[PDB]
Formats: sequence, C-alpha cells, structure tokens
Amino acid sequence: PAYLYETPLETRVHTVKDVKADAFIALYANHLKKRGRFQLPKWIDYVKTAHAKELAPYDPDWLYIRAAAILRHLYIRPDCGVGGFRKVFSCRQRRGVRPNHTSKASGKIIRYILQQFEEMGLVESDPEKPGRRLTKNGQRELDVIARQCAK
Amino acid sequence: EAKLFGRWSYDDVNVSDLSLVDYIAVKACVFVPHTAGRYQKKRFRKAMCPIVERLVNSMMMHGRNNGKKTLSVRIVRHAFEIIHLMTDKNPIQVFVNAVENGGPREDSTRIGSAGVVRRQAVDVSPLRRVNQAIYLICTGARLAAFRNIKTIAECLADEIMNCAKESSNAYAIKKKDEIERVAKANR
Amino acid sequence: LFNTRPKKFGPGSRQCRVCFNRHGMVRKYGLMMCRQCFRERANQIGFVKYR
Amino acid sequence: KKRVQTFGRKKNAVAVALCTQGKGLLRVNGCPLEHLQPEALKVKAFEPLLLLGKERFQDVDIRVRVSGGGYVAQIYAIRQAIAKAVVAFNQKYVDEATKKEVRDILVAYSLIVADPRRCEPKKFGGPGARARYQKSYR
Amino acid sequence: NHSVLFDKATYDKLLADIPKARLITPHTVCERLKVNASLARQAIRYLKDQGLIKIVGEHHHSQYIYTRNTS
Amino acid sequence: FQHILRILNTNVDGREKVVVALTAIRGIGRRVSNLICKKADIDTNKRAGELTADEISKVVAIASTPQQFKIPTWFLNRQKDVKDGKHKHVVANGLDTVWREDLERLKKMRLHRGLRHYWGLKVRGQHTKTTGRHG
Amino acid sequence: QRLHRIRITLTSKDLKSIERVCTELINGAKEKNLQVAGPVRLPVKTLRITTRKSPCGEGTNTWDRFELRIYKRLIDLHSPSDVVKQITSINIDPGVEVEVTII
Amino acid sequence: QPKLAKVEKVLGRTGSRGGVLQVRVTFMRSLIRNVKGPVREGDILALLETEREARRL
RNA sequence: CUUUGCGUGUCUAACGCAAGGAAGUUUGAGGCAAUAACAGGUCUGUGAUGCCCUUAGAUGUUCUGGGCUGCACGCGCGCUACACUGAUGCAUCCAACGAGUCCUUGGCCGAUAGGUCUAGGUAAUCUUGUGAGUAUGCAUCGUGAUGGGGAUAGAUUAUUGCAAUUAUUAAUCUUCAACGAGGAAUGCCUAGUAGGCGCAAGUCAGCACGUUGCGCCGAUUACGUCCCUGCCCUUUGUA
Repeated sequence: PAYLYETPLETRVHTVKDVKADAFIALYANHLKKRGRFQLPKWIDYVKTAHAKELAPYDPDWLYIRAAAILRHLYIRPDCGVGGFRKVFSCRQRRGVRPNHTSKASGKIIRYILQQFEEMGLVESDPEKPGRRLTKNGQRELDVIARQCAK
Repeated sequence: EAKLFGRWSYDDVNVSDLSLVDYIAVKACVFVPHTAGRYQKKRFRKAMCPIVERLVNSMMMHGRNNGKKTLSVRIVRHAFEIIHLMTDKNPIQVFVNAVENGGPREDSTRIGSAGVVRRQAVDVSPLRRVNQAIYLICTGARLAAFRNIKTIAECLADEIMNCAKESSNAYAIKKKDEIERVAKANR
Repeated sequence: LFNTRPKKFGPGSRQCRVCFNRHGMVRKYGLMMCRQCFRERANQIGFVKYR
Repeated sequence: KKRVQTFGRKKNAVAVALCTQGKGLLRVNGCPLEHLQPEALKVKAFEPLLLLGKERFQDVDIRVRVSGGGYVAQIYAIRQAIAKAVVAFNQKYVDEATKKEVRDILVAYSLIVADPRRCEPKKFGGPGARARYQKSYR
Repeated sequence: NHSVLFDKATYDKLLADIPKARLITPHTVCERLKVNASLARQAIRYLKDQGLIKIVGEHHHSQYIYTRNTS
Repeated sequence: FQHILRILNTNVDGREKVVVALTAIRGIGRRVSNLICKKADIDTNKRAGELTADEISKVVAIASTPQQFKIPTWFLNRQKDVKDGKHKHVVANGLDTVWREDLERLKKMRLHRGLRHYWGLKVRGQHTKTTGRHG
Repeated sequence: QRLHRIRITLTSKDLKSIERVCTELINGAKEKNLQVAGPVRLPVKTLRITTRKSPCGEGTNTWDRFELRIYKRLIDLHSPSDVVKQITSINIDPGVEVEVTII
Repeated sequence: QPKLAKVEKVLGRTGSRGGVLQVRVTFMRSLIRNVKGPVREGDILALLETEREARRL
C-alpha cells in the first residue's frame, strides 16, 4: 500500500521557502567548496561551536553548513545580528549535578562567516539601521539554487 | 477511507471472539494512532478510543519516558511494519487477536468475612481484560529491551506476534497463566 | 577613623523604615518594607489580595 | 472577491487561516503543508483534505498565520482553521444547503468547536498544581 | 563478547548470509553473526549500494528494517 | 591484527575507536584526542586495534611536544609549569610524579590546603557534616 | 490658533474613578464638538507581592497573594491647547493621576 | 473452554474495599456472580466455571 | 435554570442516564472564614509592653579579625544518575508569567568567559515577537560500568567587591570513584491533573541543586468503599 494524498496543484518550485530547509543546506554546502570563494579560518582545528557543548563537531565541513544555514535564515527574518544568532543556535548545557539551563552560542565563529559574506557582498549593513540584511545579489544567489535542488 | 499511517485500512477485518466486543473501538477510525481528546469524564469513554491509540498512550513509561507521544507513534509505526513482515496479513488483525488472548480471565480478590485477609475466585470484566492486555503487552516489550541492545520497536513487534501465538515465551501470556495458577487454587 | 565601614551594599546597608529591621525586606517596586511591617499595612497602601 | 478568514485554538496557540478564490494552494506562513515538522503530524494537518476531497479545495487557496502554544498545539490550530475556513466559506457566497453536508460529515468524523482545556494554576505548599511535597512524620 | 572488524573469513559468507534471512535489521546481523551493531549498519548500507536488498519503508534515522529482495 | 596495545607506558585497548582508545592513556581526553587525530592525519573511521607504525610515531611526538604543532596553549593540562615557567603538557606516568611533587610541596610549605591533603579531608571547602561520610 | 493633536493619559487604582472621567471628558469635549476618538483601553499592569502570612517559621508555610491593578486609558483629540485647559481643570477626581500631552 | 454469559443487572457492590462488584448473569439460565472491573447492563463476559454461584450478600 | 426526553421518589426535596450545547460534578480553580479553645509558636518584625537584669572595667554602640560552612557517626526535604523510547555532533522550527533609572539591542576584539565604542527605554513604543527546553530530521557510537555517570582532585583565564584563603561564581584543559532500578518502612496524586521539560520573578554587589508563579509535551487507572489511618452525627457502657 503506497502513500496517499497530494495538494490540489503540483507545488511551485520558485522561492526558497518551498524548498525543505535541510535539503537546501546539503546542496549549498557543496556549492561553497566547488566555487572556492568564502575562504577558511585558521582556528578550524579548535572550537566545537559553543561554550555549552562538551565536544568538538564530528563532520569536517561544520563551518560550510553553518554558513549555509545562517544565509537562508536572513531570508526568514530580514533584520538580525550577532546576539540574535547567538540565540538561534542555543542549546541545553549540562551544568553537572545541578539542573539544566540554556546557554548562548559562540560569538567569534558566527561573526566571522558574516564578514566573509560581506567581502563578496551578499549580506551587508545597515550601518545606521540596527542589524544585518541580505542585498539584491544575495537573493539571486539563493533563488537560482532553490530550483536546482528539487530538480 | 480511514487508514493507519495511510498504509492500512480500518475497513474490513474482524473481532476475534465473543466478549471484548464493542468494548474495543474499531468502526469510523483515524489515520495516525494519536488523538488529543476528552476520554476521562464518564467511566466508559475509555472504550471509545481505538486500541492503537491506547497502545501508544500506555507505551510511555516510566517517569523518564512519559509524555512524548510523537516518539511512541514512531516505534509503533515501525512495530506494525515488522508484524506485517512476518506472517503478513493485517497488523491490526494480529494486534486485535493479541489483545484478545493477552489479558487474564480470572482474579483473586480479598474477602475474609471479617478479620482475615482471605482470597476468593472472581472472574474479570471485559473492560479490565482489555486494560490488562495492553499493559501486559508493553511491560514484556519494555523489560525485554531494557538492557539488551534491541530496539523497543523490535520488542513490541516480537511481543505482539508472540501473544497472538500460544508460545508462552511472552511476559504477558506467562502472567496470564501465573494468575490462573493461583486463581484455580483459590476456588 | 571610627564609626563607619563602607556600608554601600548588602543587608547591612539598608533597614525597614517602619520598624528598623533588615530581615524580610520587600524591595519590589522600591517598598523598603520589612515583611512583618508590610502585611498589616498592605490594604492601606492599595494591595488587596484575591485568588 | 470571495474572502473568509477563520481561527482555531488548541491551548494557547492561535492560527488565522485567511482563504480566497484561486488555484489550489494551502500554505502555512509561506511553507507548503508538506513540511510542518514534526513530519509525523504532517498527516494530521491534511485531515480536512482527506475527508472532504481534493476537488473542492482547488477552487480556493488558504494562507495561515500561526503563533502561540508549541509544536503540537500549532498543528491543532491549523487543523481547525482549515476545516473552519471551508465550512465558513459557504455562508457568504456558495449555496447554503451544501454547508449542512460539508460541516456534518466533519462532525460525524471538534474541528470547529475548540476544546477549552487550559492550564490550572499552581498553589502554595506543593510543586505541581494538585501535587504536594512530602510529609515526614517520625 | 563481540568481534569488531569485518573478519574477512566471514565477508565471503556475508554476501550469502544476509539475503537468506527474512528480517534484516541492526540486530539480525549480530544474531547470525557475533559482531557489534555498528558494522551491521555499514553492512546493510553496503548491501543497499552494491548488493540486492531494499527498504521496507523509504527510511528512518533510528530503526532501519530491510527485507530480502526476493529475486 | 593486534588485540591489546601500549602507547607511552600505558595500556591502550583494542576493540575501540581511535579517538576514544587514546583516552585510556592517562592525561589525555576527548577534545584533545580529536586534535591529536586530526593533526596526525589518522582516519577516525579506523579502529585502534590496527594503528600502523606511522600513526603511533606521530601521536608520541604530538603528546610530547604539542607546542610544535600549533596547539594554542589553553588546551594543555599543566598550563604554566611553576618550576621552569613554560606552557607544558603532562602525559602518562609523568602526571603521577607531578601530583606527588605538587602535594608534597604544599606539606612542606604548610598551607591550610596542604593539611587537607595530609589528613585526607575534602579540600575545596565543602560541608562535611553529612557528605563524604563513609570513607 | 493651529491644527494640533492631543492624547491625554489616565491612570488610577480604581476602575470606577476612571469610568467617571472617560464619560465626563468626552461629553465635555462634545460641548465644543472637537474631533474625539473613544477611550483606548490598554492592557492592565497587575502588580504582585507574595509574602508569608506568619511572622516566624511555625505552622504550615502559608502565603498571601497581594495585588494592585493599574489602568492606562487614552482619550484622543485633535484640537489646540488653549481649548483643552477648560475641560481638564474642572472635574478633577480624588486620587487619579492625569497628564495632558501634545502628540 | 470458556462459555459466555450476558449481564441482566448490577446487584450491588461487595467486599471490604468495595472494588469487587456483584452481577446477575444469563448464559448463551441465570445465576449470581462477582466481577472485578467496571461493568454495566447490556454486557457479555466469559466464565470458565458455568457452575459456582456467588453468595447473595 | 440541571432547559428538553426517559427512568428513579409519599413522584415533595431531588438523584441517574441520553440528546442538544462553548460550557451540565455548585462549569473548573482560588480568595474570604464562625463558636470554643491549645499553658501551640513568636519579648530575635516593631517606638506593642509589665517585671527582672545591667548601664562605662557594658549585655548600649562601633571598628579590625575569626565563627555560624568546623566532622568517628544517625535522621528530614531536594538534585543528578544508572542508559540505546538513549548519550553525542549537526540542522529544523514553537510558548506564557514577569521585570528594568538598572534591562540590554547594534558594530568591532576574543576558542571561551568577557571586554570595548556607540545606542533605545520611565516602558502594549526599547531590550523582545525574550528564536526556552522535552520535541522533530540526518549522522557516528554498540551493551562494554562504555562515549552511561560527573563526584573527587591539580593547573590556568576572566568577573562582582574596599577584601574571595575554609577555595562567591563562570569558563579551558585534565583527573574518571560510588551507582546495574534500590532492604524493612512510607509520601504525593483523578484531566490539561500526574510525571517530565524549561522560563521568569522573591532574597541579591556577587551566588539556586531552594520557594512562589508561568507555560509547553501530555499518559495509565477509579467514578467505588469503610479493611487500615483519621473525621462528623445518633443510641450505648464507664470506676
């Protein structure tokens, strides 16, 4: 017995919200390598991504998927900044014998990836307006690869 | 229409035996075991729920595993797939035949005629025999996989098939006959 | 020289205006009221308890 | 233009489903219903489509805007708001006799009613609402 | 209790062994075999790509559950 | 194939993954063992029962002198040595002898903290009316 | 005179004190027939203190649940400031803090 | 083995703790029996002993 | 309004069940709380106070330092655990109660903590729609006290304060114990309730494993009873 149901019409593939968000990051992480532009940090050996986390990340392309995730997240909420992105990648720290609490994300790694997008000029200030935003060239970089992944 | 997970149809199939009939709620039916609704204001709204909902509802234990119905939906959705894999027919017809045979027939109550705590033979109601059936199904499956590196879904699928069967390997079908050991003597 | 430490913060800094007692000091909204003192005069201030 | 807008309520969730004449597209904020994780409850949202049918909904479109509650409570708000929309869509424009069919087939299956279970307040001398701590004795 | 590497004696058998069985899980590999569950995942991932066997359901991230291919 | 092992005068076990096998060495743990595995160019998919002669020789060099391979100092165990006065990494039975030095330093100095080690009570200032009772 | 805009704040503890003022000052405006909008009722800022009932520790640990309530309400106008001073100055209430504001 | 019997009417509620409940049955004849759980009129239940009548009360 | 229907009753007071309805246990949950008292507790909440004590070699007051945290061992409320319905690493996207003259966005520096330069807020306007965590999706781990468990212990970097040692905390690396579902006893609880999962406020310079409120995920089992443990009213016995 196969699975039932559709929507009434076959779903339009145009904008980025129609794409499933995990499957977007699978493609665009590979796009960052094969293009070449974006550029590596020095510190990649260290990190782990948060004060709360007790271990480093397993996957060696943890930076590209993070820079993939943050760039689409500008399209979801236009106006946001570094203390904003500390909240969105928050997590349960384990205090020890004590009960559990929230904690904020790492500020170095989350700021650096934005500065590399500023060098190309996909996400930019906003010097007077509080919080970063994606530009015109930022959208067409996103929306051209939205149609590709479903195809 | 109405199918569980969309891969099964409530339509068709049948109750196994007389008694425990109408107490069970099939027939109409909801895709997905889950339903948040009011079932505990009267004392026989408990047998309006379909028993797949009562399985996923009572599958959460103990203190650590309570809640998270969404989690118990998954492992039952895998369990009904495995039941289908062996002795394939209908997961529901095998599950309905399991909870038919699962619960105990008779029980020992304490009636002393003043002073003593003395046992006496009493037959079990149709509702309690369904209540005890789904409880005893799970507590076998949970205990079976508690320390073993075997997925709970595996234990549940295995436990249900065994209950339909007369193997007696199960925790449930043993604990039927363990009560019926003493309930024979208390006559 | 004498008769003063730094007295700026902590329970030693501040006392109940009505009864001069530091303990049980309600400082929500800047009351500065010792609790024994606060409960009996609470209706006269404005606070009326319900549910 | 043909317009009705409708709301559902599970717990503290609320979900304003605007609906209009159009192509046949049902959307939350600006997703498809195809997403809506948890995915397991994805089937739950499609409940008014499966009962009523596809060929009724293709004359219209629905656009839902959701806040409050949690993960599971947001699905039940959307569940109600889609079902309440297409029932209420008749009253204004489409024939009033077919409301009695389309409503009561769903009622035969609380898709418009909204169950008012809300969180009872905590009381002193205990952790939970009705629960109390522990008495010691000797 | 269990053997951690492939054991390349049993690799020649393991082409024959698993497509016989009705249930194919994490557990059924270390049932037939006496090795840790982890190999079983990379075994049935290898038997997807190279070999015969097929998914019961499209997928899940916790309980795998394959059938024999029947061919 | 090699069941059982020994690196840096401490018995590393087989039947374990290479990152977690290295925590069986005293004065190594989970986050630094990843940095050892990454900068030795060992595959973490491989098992610790294998480990060729190239792989172990790199790990001993990094464990001895982690300042050479650009580990930036806060990762180290005995950070600032308080004898020669450098950023130092203590591994294996060196860490046993360093603990024997540092405790018996404080006994000669006659701190309060040193007398807690001498009597064998709790050091960090914990309420030992009820807790740490049995001994 | 000039085209101005005035939005007068009202706050008190009682409900009954403000419902005098809201009814009176709109009818006081409708003497002169200014451009009135109705009184915009903001959300209620309920203040809360919970102290223990007992002075000392003895008995069961019972608690008061004290409450204030504060009622921000806003009469809207479009009129010059010389006109409004007649309306506000007559009919001042006992224990009701009121503050007139242009824009 | 087990032979089915239909409830005519609940008679009372029995025992010290009051959990066990007393029922008139009819085979499928009548006699009085004790039963455990929640039971109502218009209900059918299996008995292993077709004999063995419970005390009236 | 227990309205309507049918049962149940001197058919009086009123119960039960079914339909309808947002809601039918007095619709749910609290506040308020009588007469008698008890040698209950509080002179350490008070300018509420009798009497006694002592009043300059002080039990007034105040300053420097220590102590309340001191440990052969009993007892009481809690927290985290023992794992694979799980732990870990990545990604997805959802709450309500507050609270601020301190709460903190924005940009640079820093693995982290945190700092630095601007900046809005007397607050439905700013922090904030406080992107909370159980949850969901995709990977690695494999039943080993293991990566479950994070006590015990050395060494370093910041933060509050006038001062951190008996370590105020927060971080970074190590160190890697007991504990494999808890003996006899015994507590809490009937539907958004139990349990679990966080958040906020009170005390606060700094410190929550505590209390008081708030939501989220959301079951099992009764709808009875006087057997245990108490309670209320009659008749009855009492030295």
